Amino acid sequence: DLLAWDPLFG
Amino acid sequence: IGWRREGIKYRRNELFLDVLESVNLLMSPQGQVLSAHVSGRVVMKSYLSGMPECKFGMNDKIVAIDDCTFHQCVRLSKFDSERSISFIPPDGEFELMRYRTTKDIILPFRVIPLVREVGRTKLEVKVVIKSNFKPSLLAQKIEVRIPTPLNTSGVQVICMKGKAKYKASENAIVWKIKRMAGMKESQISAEIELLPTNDKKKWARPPISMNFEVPFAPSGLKVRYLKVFEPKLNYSDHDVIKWVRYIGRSGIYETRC
Repeated sequence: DLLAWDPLFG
Repeated sequence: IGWRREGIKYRRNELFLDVLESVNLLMSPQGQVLSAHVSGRVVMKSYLSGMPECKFGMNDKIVAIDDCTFHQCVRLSKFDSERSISFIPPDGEFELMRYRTTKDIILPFRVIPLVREVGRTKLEVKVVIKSNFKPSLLAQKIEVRIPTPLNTSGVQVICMKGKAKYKASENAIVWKIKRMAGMKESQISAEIELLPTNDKKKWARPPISMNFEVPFAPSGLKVRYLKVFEPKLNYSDHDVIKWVRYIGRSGIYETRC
């Protein structure tokens, strides 16, 4: 499930 | 450099970092840690144009960890040389690092057993589980395996969450919970009818074992950054779409009863 992927911002 | 060919081109510069950990525990009946370890890896899946130089930073020294090994592409970082590593990665999927920790492990579940002998023909077995992590997070695929004596005839069992069944062929009660939030508890109670046996020795109780999946690294490791520099194509960080996932799983996660 794609909800487990978090963004890495920077 | 042998592991990445020249001329790679993608419409969409994107990468995925998978932090995958197995947490192992042997706990005493009274809640003393006899042994614990995490075995962990970081898998990188990248579709990056050209020959990008990458810098991977974590929240802790990787260069509270042991038996830490790196892909052949990995080099010392210039800056943050203790918490990061630098590399031109292989294209697609590869294992960046593999590691072991023993220190400061989050044990996502506490198992509290109670066995009571009611006469000679009856055993009462009760287990409480407690989720030890943030209440905003969910554990899933929870299974508690409770051993039963070989002279078990009948079992009655109920639980306050999920479903349980006695599996006579496995000498175990199996308790399944689809999902459980952090800082919660549940209980199972079984009554076990015992038959007469020539066994003179008292039941040598196997430990209670758990399976679970949790959306965090039980080591406490966190990815802080993945920086990218492609000198020739001149794209940088804001050009690259970057994702991280943490999956913590039980390995051998045992509590003596």
